[PDB]
Amino acid sequence: ASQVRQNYHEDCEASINKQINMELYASYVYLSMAYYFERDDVALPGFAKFFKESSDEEREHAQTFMKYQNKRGGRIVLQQIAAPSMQEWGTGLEALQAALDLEKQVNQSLLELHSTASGNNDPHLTKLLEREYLEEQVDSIKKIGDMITKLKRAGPTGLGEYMFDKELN
Amino acid sequence: ASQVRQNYHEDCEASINKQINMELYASYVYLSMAYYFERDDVALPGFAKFFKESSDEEREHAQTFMKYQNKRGGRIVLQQIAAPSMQEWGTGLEALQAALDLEKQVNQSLLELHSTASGNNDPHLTKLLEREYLEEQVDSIKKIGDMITKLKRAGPTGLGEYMFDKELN
Amino acid sequence: ASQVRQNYHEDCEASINKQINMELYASYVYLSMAYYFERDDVALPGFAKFFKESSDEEREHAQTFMKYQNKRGGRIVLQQIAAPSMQEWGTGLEALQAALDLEKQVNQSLLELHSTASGNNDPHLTKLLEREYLEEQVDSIKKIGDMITKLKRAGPTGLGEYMFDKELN
Amino acid sequence: ASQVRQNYHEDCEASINKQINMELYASYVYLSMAYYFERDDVALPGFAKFFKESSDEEREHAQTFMKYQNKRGGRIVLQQIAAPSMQEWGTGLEALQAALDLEKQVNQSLLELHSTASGNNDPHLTKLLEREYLEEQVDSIKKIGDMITKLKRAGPTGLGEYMFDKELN
Ligand SMILES: [Fe+3]
Ligand SMILES: [Fe+3]
Ligand SMILES: [Fe+3]
Ligand SMILES: [Fe+3]
Repeated sequence: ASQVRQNYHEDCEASINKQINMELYASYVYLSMAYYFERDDVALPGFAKFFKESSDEEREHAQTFMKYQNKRGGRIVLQQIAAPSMQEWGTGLEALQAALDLEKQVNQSLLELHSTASGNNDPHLTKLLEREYLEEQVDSIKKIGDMITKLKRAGPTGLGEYMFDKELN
Repeated sequence: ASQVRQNYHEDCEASINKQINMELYASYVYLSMAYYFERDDVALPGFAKFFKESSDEEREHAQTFMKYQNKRGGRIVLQQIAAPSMQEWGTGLEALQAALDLEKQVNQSLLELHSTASGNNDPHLTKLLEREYLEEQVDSIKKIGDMITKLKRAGPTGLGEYMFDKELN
Repeated sequence: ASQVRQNYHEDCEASINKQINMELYASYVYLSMAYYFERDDVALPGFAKFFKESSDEEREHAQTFMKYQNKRGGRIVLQQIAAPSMQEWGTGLEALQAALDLEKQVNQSLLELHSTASGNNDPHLTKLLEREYLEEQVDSIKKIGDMITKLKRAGPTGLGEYMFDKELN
Repeated sequence: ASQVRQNYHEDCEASINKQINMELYASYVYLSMAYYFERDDVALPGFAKFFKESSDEEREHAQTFMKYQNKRGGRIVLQQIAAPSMQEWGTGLEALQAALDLEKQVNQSLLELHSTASGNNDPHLTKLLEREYLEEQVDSIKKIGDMITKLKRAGPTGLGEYMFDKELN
């Protein structure tokens, strides 16, 4: 075992590896969305910028978990990163609806990992999740839900989607 | 009585205590509205900000009356602040209509207070009302009237509401 | 349910509405004290400034709970804010003893809310309480206890009260 | 009549000349106190500075009434300024009690002048009194009442008087 390992359960080590892959998959989804919105027949640069930033942050989130794995003396095991569920994301509202679902899928995973850490009496790990993940996840879900409501108000299609796009830019 | 009290009628003292409560009530109503417009299914950030600011101003007007009561040798007697009439305020137009009616209700009470002070020959209090309250009240009522007209022109629902809310940001 | 709600128990939602009202009530108690100490026959501006700041802090804490209700998809329910039963606060020491009792009362309710959140496996809400509420509450209680001891040493009536008040300003 | 006189009643003109003399008399009373508190066997420099400033303020108020007489086309009639009957002012508290009595005496006369102006339908003169005289007068009376209460708390003789004086400097 690692010279640094102390009070680090192998179930928590395994779940951290699962989370690393999930964060990376989410980064891939938002990368796909970002360049979809730069197609010459889509051309929503506000949405595109929103999802590039989203993609960048998910990748930083994955790296924080990799760095965390090493800090506790666990071993990073990287798996294939699945292809995004879609190539083409449709309207702005549909991409936001997919992003809301993905964020809540990641949040449930984060909450399950917290329950695993709690049951294994790992307060260093529960503190990591509460500090660096569960807070941003809740604010992220709130922000996308707000944006869906505003987009439905503005449009959601036609002139409204055009005017809404200018606010994410 | 007070070592300071001079030409201060007990009817004026009591009406000041009523006005303190009314200002605090108005502040509470506007706080309710402000966080209503931050609901994920409402998401009107300009309306939210407008009513937050209105709430703060009302609490400041209440505090000016409390300071005033002490200046004149009267005794502040605080009363229960009633729950806001609504928990949910509907559209941005419906909230503005509620606000206009509230602003005209407060204005009527302030004018009755001015009548009471004038009838008790208290020019220090009539001056207070004219400088610190009556002016802002008329400006506030004209502003909300302007807003109701603009929002009816833009919308008042859908894209016009989305666009008008940007102007309160 | 709210499009954003996830892992948010109805008991925690109800408890947060309860807590908003108690922070607003505390705000009102400190507002009462603040202007009591500006009476011409009391004239303790340091105490007045201390309790004014306490009033603002409690109102900010109430609003953070309202923001929190909205973040999680709960619905804010605002209720009447009762007036303090005894607004004749007495000496600075008696007001400080009342403040300490109130701070501990709020602290007990916050711990009960922590226990409800914990029992419902809500680490997002326990994180909020530890960071935004329980830390300040222990610091507040310690600060007021210090003040009570310092004022009993100085005074707590006459010249000692006069001098202690000046170190509060 | 004066080429500028318009809507200026002779009773208001006479009352303003009366008021100039009373502000000048008040100035003289505070000048007496100011140098009384610089006696080597009194030695209260904070009180001395307070009453010196009060003396200057009263003289400025007298001169604003003289300017006002000229603005309206009335004719300034200056009369003898009586000396204070008792220039042995006693403790700081006794001087403060004398100041409060004087401030209220001046306030009553100003309200009588407001009533004369109002009865003669002179809104220019009621505007002058509310803005330039009645506001400062209530603020002065409140400030002195506060001071009396603070000095009674601190002292009002011995070390408390010594310390209160230093907070006045
Ligand atoms: Fe994440
Ligand atoms: Fe107001
Ligand atoms: Fe609090
Ligand atoms: Fe004067």
